[PDB]
Amino acid sequence: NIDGYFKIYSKHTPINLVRDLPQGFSALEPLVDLPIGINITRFQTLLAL
Amino acid sequence: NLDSKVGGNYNYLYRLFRKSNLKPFERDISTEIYQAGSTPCNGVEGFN
Repeated sequence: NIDGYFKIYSKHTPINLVRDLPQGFSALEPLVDLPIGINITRFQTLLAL
Repeated sequence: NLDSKVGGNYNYLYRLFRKSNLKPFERDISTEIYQAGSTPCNGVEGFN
């Protein structure tokens, strides 16, 4: 959350293990940028029950 | 003169003062009443 914006970077990669993040290297290319004009102090994710 | 009428334009509003200085390109939409004193304000002419 800078200069009244919201920059999103994304990257998709398949995985073959069920434990944790792999021992690899991957960059996060920009995907979209859209403006928010209010300061943000807290957040929470959403899950499909 | 375009934005002037004999009746007057009192719709235009400004904040005389705030709790803290505004950051550039920041918009404040809250109409909170400043708690100058420890006592609650409740929108009355009480303690400051």
